[PDB]
Amino acid sequence: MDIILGIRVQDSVILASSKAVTRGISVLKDSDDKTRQLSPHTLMSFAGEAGDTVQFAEYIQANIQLYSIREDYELSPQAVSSFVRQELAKSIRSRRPYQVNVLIGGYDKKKNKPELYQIDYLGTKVELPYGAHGYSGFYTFSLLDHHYRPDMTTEEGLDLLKLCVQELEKRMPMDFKGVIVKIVDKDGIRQVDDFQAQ
Amino acid sequence: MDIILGIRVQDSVILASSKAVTRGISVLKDSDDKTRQLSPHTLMSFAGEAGDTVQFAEYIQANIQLYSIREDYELSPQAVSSFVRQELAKSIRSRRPYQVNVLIGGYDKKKNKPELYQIDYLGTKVELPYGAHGYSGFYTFSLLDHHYRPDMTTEEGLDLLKLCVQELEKRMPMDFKGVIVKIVDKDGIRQVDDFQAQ
Amino acid sequence: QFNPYGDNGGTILGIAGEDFAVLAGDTRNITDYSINSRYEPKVFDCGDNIVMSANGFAADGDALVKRFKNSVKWYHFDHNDKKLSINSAARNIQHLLYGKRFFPYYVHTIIAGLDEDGKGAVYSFDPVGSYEREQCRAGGAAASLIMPFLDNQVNFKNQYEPGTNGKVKKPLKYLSVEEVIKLVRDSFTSATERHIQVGDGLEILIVTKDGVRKEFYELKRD
Amino acid sequence: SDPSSINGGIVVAMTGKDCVAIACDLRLGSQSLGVSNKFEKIFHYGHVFLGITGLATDVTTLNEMFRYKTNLYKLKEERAIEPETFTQLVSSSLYERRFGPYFVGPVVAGINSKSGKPFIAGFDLIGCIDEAKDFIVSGTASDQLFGMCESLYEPNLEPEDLFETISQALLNAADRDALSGWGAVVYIIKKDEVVKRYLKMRQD
Amino acid sequence: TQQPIVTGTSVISMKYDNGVIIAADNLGSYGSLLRFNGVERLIPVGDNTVVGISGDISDMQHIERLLKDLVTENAYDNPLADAEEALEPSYIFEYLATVMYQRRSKMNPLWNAIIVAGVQSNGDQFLRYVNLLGVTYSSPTLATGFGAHMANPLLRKVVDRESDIPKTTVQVAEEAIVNAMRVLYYRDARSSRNFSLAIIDKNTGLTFKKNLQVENMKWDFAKDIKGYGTQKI
Amino acid sequence: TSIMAVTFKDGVILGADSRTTTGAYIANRVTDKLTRVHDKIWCCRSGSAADTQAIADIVQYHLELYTSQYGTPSTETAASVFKELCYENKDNLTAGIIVAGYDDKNKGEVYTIPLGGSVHKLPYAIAGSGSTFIYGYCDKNFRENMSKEETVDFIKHSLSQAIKWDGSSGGVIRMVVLTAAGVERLIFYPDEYEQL
Amino acid sequence: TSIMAVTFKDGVILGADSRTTTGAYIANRVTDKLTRVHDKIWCCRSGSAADTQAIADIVQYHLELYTSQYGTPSTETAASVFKELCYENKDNLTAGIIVAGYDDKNKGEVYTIPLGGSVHKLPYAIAGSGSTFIYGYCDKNFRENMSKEETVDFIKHSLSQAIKWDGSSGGVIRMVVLTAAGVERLIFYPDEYEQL
Amino acid sequence: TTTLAFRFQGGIIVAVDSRATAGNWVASQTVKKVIEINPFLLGTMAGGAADCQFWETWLGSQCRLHELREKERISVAAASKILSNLVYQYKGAGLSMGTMICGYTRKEGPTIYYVDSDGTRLKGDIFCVGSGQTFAYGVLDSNYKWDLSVEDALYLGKRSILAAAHRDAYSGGSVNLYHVTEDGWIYHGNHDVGELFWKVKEEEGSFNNVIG
Amino acid sequence: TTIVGVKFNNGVVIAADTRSTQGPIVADKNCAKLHRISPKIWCAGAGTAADTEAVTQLIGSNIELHSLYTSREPRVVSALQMLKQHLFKYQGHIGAYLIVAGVDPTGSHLFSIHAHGSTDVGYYLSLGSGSLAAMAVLESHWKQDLTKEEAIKLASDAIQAGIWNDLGSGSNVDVCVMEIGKDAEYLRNYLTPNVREEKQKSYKFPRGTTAVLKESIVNICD
Ligand SMILES: [Mg+2]
Ligand SMILES: [Mg+2]
Ligand SMILES: [Mg+2]
Ligand SMILES: [Mg+2]
Ligand SMILES: [Mg+2]
Ligand SMILES: [Mg+2]
Ligand SMILES: [Mg+2]
Ligand SMILES: [Mg+2]
Repeated sequence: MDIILGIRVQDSVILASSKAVTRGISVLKDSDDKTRQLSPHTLMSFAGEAGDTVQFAEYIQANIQLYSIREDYELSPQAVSSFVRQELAKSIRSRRPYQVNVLIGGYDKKKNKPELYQIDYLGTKVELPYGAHGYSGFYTFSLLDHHYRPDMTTEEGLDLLKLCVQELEKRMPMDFKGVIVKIVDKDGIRQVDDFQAQ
Repeated sequence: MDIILGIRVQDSVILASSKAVTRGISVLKDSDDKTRQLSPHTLMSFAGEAGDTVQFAEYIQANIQLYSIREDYELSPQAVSSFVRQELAKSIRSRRPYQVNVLIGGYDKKKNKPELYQIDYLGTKVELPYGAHGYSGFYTFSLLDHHYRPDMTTEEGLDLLKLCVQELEKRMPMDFKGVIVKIVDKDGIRQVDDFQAQ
Repeated sequence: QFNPYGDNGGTILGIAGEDFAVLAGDTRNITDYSINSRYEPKVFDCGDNIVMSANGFAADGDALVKRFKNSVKWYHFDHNDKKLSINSAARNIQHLLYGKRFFPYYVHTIIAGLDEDGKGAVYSFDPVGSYEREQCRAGGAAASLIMPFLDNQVNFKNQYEPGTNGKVKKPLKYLSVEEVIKLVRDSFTSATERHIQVGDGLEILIVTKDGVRKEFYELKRD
Repeated sequence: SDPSSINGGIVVAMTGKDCVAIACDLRLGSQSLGVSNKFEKIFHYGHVFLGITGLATDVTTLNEMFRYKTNLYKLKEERAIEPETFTQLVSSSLYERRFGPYFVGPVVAGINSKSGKPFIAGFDLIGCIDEAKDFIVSGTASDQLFGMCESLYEPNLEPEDLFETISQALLNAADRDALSGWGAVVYIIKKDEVVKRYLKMRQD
Repeated sequence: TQQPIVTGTSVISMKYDNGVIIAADNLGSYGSLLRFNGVERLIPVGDNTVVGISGDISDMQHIERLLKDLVTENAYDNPLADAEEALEPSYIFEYLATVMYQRRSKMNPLWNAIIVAGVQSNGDQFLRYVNLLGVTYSSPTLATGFGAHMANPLLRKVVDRESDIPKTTVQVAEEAIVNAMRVLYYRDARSSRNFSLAIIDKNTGLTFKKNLQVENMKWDFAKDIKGYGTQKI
Repeated sequence: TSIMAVTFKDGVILGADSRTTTGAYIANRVTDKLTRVHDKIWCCRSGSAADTQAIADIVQYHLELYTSQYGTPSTETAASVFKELCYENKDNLTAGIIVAGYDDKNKGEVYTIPLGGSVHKLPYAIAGSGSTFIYGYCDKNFRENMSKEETVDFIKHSLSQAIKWDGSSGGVIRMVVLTAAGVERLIFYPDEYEQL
Repeated sequence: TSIMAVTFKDGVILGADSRTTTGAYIANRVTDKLTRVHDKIWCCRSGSAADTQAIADIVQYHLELYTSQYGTPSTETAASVFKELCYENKDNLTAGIIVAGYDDKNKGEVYTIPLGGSVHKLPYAIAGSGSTFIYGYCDKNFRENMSKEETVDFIKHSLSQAIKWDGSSGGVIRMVVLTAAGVERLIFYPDEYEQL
Repeated sequence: TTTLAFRFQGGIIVAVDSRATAGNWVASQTVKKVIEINPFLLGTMAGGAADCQFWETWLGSQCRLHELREKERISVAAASKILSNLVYQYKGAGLSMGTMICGYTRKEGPTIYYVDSDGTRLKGDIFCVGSGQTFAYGVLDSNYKWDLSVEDALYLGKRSILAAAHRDAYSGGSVNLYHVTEDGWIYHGNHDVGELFWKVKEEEGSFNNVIG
Repeated sequence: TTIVGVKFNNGVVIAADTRSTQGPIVADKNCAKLHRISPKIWCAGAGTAADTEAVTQLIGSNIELHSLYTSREPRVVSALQMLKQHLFKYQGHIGAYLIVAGVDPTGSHLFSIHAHGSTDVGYYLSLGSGSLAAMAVLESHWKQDLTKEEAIKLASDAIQAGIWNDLGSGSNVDVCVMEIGKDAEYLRNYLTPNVREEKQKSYKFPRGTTAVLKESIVNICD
């Protein structure tokens, strides 16, 4: 599976997603973005089954974008996420379930705090300081549990991700060709184009 | 599986082997040597099932060493390989077969020529200019077939090897943690400690 | 469990000449080691200067052929008696076959006739619709025996001109209906010798501007 | 999984007027991967040729086994083994392993040095002998070969002609086989002499 | 998607210069138990067709019902019901074939093998087979189940090719069919001694013989057989 | 297969059909299922033709030797041998056998060795596929110490029924009479038993 | 289960044992396997008790309605209903039923609808696991146009046999007589049928 | 089967082999693995022949409908998402296909989308699909430069196939070349691999291990 | 395969077709299925050919020895008993189905052995895929007390039954007559009805047509 990590510092949420797409025996692409901007202050990263992955993401995007238009308002990350959990929780008991896992990081402009949500394909949702899906947790949680602090700056977190990405590249068998990182803060969503070296 | 590559230039036989040992979910070691020196002018690299792999190579080694003593002579690579083929061809129909594949590179002091042999866990033996086992062939053969030339210098071969390794790191899904390269020529067996950058 | 499918053997062969085409097929119909009939045609005239054969599981072959023949009927209806061109016929069949992509017609069908320029034409299909226009194509049990031969005697593969050290390919002269038929017959006798399913009779349908002509020959009965 | 379809390869043998021919392709592969284009499947013990197709390790083994056997035979009998004799040897050698066979398909070809009568024969993986005077085929493209043979073959061909015939047979049949090709070798065997030729063919 | 229960075995038949003959025993077997002895398996349809059916009986009984309705329904608003617009063997066949092919295409087959034997209004003999898969074929002789393996070889000795049909008398054909039926009693464990035969001739019309028995059986030799090898007495 | 052995006043009779099938095909319609293991000890064979033929051949041998060394063997002993073979090799055998014999002190005796390899001594016994159908008929019409004539009929009736109903049975009815006076071979044809 | 229906001079009689088992346990030993689907049309039920009880219930109704609109139903009609249900739903049923009825024009009539849903009219029929054992006894001792007394006995014997051999049958023997004169219920205990 | 499509200066190069097999049996050496959707869009064949041939021909239709509705050339992105979304509707049914939807429009420039029966749609610069992919990738990766000329690029694709046709048993027959430009695509022949291997070997000097 | 054994008034005859098939392919269009166990004891086999040959030769050999050791002509019941005890030993794995016939001091005999080791005796028997077509004929024309000529015809026709009606049989008929007072006569190809017709063309290639890369002389001698 792909790597999906997220860490919410004090003023923002940083998400890192592997850049590799493997189909069978070969690596097709080494520059994939496994994330969609739900609203200008919420982002969602995703990992799972080939097609379900993008399809679900895009469906969620569209629906959040529509709410934004109909109401001239941006749902809170919390809202956006309860919406997603429900959609997933609906699919587990369908004809053919979307096999998708996602991380939702958003800055709640109303509370003025960053938020990270972790939801798996079963509709299990949880709010955390840092999180990941699949095995990514296994390698990094020990590091996160150790160095994480609520009052971390955007820069402190980026380094913790770096240290985490390092462990993954050391102990994980598959080459995920690196990660794309993005930060969600009060001013929006930006892509830290400096995570190949920072 | 692991990578095992060999290419015999005009005056030697270069063998490159992945340095990684994976056990389930984690990479245990990033500096393994998947080869044994059979005689001072014959080297054998190997890849396959966990224990079988070493257990088989060591056995072959001991048996080739004993002959060198009993006879005060060094078997020709050809001889060394036929012996190995026969040992494999025997295990395929045993109680529990050695799931092992090996390449045998040797410099035939008598003929004054380099020699590379490819033999699979089944006892399928074949002699070639370059060869590999597992999936390694699929990515590199196209390159070898294109650039290989019988009159290559040891240096030309090492570059061609490099290129091959590059392709593998580019399109192959698992991280094999690089390779260890050895050259077998008239003066013996030396380890090109410069293949991380050359 | 019930198995909706079966195999009735048989072998067909379509060859397209410069200005004609043939669709030949043996006549034997079998089930396992028994001969169901020594004479049950399998290459039919569908009207519109089009011959077709659906070889494999006879039921499916039957149904398909019926649906197509019928498709021709309606085409004339919904399009003021317009002749169905072989290529149009072809695309149609793709649709017929593919319509059953999840419970396929276990058959390998071929059809032959003349295209709009008056040049011979043969088309062949996947049991699910994949299709292509072809020079010659055998289908069924003995396909594997007849194809290589045709590759050699028709497309002159591997044959080169004497004295050129193998650097000049034999010239691609084009065959006459009479010559093609020899090759067909041979293809079938040879097949009859080495394949148990093939035998009994060979029925050939020859398509030309003058219409559709049938020839029949007997084959060994063991 | 079918050991007889892993390495690929075909062999064919035909008889003519005072001669026999036996050819084989050269590909050695592992499923789809071509691995070597220099794997001859024809061997000889004196004036008897054995072509073997099938699982390559077994092809190798058997070859090794028959040399050994034909060698001792020569020492004890003080003469070279004959086609007919070798044949029974191969058969009995294969049935020996009736319940854990060598996955191969042998073809014998040669001319009895005393009688001069050309001879070829073939077997299935357990010794079932096939003795026909026309031709014998074995390998992944057996069906193909039969087709070609049954059509191209005619009795009493002169060495020069048999050659062409067998080459063509082999060549076109191989072209319809995925696991075969990458080169071909043909032996034209006569009482006194034996000529070996490599054929030019598609390398795909 | 079913599994037959009570079943009927072979139905043999062949065509001769002026018509067709078809025959079938009268057994309904429940596996290995020869349960029902009074089962007619030849179903005459009109004065020119007989449908012989083997396989599952409940399914055959259904095909019966279906055939009757075919007749009834053909009479409707048909002033020529017993003449130019009466059921031809060919119509009946096609109906049947179609049904069979549909039931299989819906995976709920009519577990049967049927032979439609009859003579068309213009004189042509008609003989055609269809089974639970919608497979259909025609030939001078036709037989289902064991009859196919045993009966056809015998019957084909009389009519090997089309040209032989016009050279065959009813006497001959009938004799053949009867002998075949005898063979099957010998070799088929599910056969029965009593059978039914029907001839559809282009002149005499339909003749339907009921309650025939296999006779002229060779069994005397069974006395000179003792042991299975070395036993002398 | 339908087989039975009935003991009567003068001894015992063994009867059986003559049909051996491989599926619904009648491989052999004139099979002899009445096997001599000794002069006056015969057995009826039901099950794998191969398994039983072999077992028989072996008992026949064990008994020949018994004889050479210790004289004529009892039926009880013939049985014990069969049992031994059937029981000890139960895992690899499909055979149900009836052993019937005649002796001067014991008159006639009948033993049935069912699938598990057990042995049961009985007044008469029936076995084979067709036996299912005649348990009723047999348990009804059987009386002890019958005459040869009576016994012959009882066997001829029971078995014609069994042949009627079971398709795995048919052909002719064979019998073997074991009495002091000797051994008699009887054969009844379909033309006779079919209509009774 | 052992059940049979025998037509005689004055009509028909249906009989059955009274044991329903789940494995080797006798769930109910006094079951009643004789079901009334109409005044003079009864049936014998073998197979899944759930499947047959239902089918009966449905036929009974179908017939009650038939009656209301068109008068007393013939037995062949009661059977056509059974068949219809049994055949149309073969996939989901394990029921074997024998229908027996009385009519003034047709006297007694017996129909057996075996597992596949086919129908067969016969002089008498037997079914149930216990049936296998008495095919012989029955095909022998049955005569057409017998008296009520003779028929009762024939039925009482066949079933006692079936009960004897088959473990799945037992209890008491129940019979139901259907004649012009009415409907009679007969019951025979183990202390009587066991020693005949 | 081996099919590649790569993007560059002069446009897009699509090259495919032409072999179809049924087990070890070579059914045809003359299959068209490039489905000509319409004069501007190219689709490749891999997986199920029917599935590709059919659904891409259909794609050809849907695009036409769109160009009538909106009077504007359908974008490759759009062209591919249709196929893609269709394919995703049947996910689980057993469709087998992996293809590149190639096109060169004003708005997008040259574009290649990989779409497969699993519902994957991806935009990339180089893609190879089929049993012979790894072999073509090997050649492509090392000789691929954006600044390539149309002539060289054609060759590169042609060769990459050659590579795969040699080693992979399930690929071969002949190579078909296509250059996609903004004014549409141009076919660059069918080249029989037999004749091509000898020529390339002789000229280039590669495949030295092979005798000839 | 179709093999029959027919006993006559003073001997026994056995015959068989001559087609060997690997799946649906005629491998040997004329193999022999009539084996000699001893001069006057022959058997015909069907099933795994290699097995019928092996079990044949093996027993024949052991039979040749028992004779020499006992200075007595071989006996059929011995061949029987030996085959049956060996086949039985191998629980069915030696797929040999045989009809063993032959004359010896005690008279003529005809038996059949099934691969599991069971034997049967009769005046006429048959085995193989053609088993039923052949038995059909035997069950129609056999009678007690056939002359040597009637039996040959009979056994001959029966094989024809299988040849024409069984895909698993074909080519020719082999017969072997074992008459009591005389020597056994093996009639190879007593009947030859399936001859391939003259091909419609000559595929004799013109010399030099093939492309050669390298030529060389192989050394045979030492
Ligand atoms: Mg048109
Ligand atoms: Mg044939
Ligand atoms: Mg035949
Ligand atoms: Mg083969
Ligand atoms: Mg090839
Ligand atoms: Mg290739
Ligand atoms: Mg019977
Ligand atoms: Mg009880």
